[PDB]
Amino acid sequence: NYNYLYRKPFERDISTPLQSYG
Amino acid sequence: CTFEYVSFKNLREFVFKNIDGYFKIYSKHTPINLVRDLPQGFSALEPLVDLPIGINITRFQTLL
Repeated sequence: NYNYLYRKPFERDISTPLQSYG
Repeated sequence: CTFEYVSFKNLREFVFKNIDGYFKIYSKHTPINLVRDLPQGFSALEPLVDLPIGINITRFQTLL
């Protein structure tokens, strides 16, 4: 399923570099 | 866009800091006698808010 993906403490960053799992 | 929240004679003081993905705000309010610079004296600021936002702040700007 291509909808689930990966690229400081509790930091979040949506900038772009991203890959789905298989 | 993953977060939203709602809630010269006067000196308004604030502190803003970000630690471990939490963004903290503090404040104090007082009357003042001379407006030319910050008044020499003491009165500690107390917390307002402690937000869960996880953002990497490196720059800031002010609105009026």
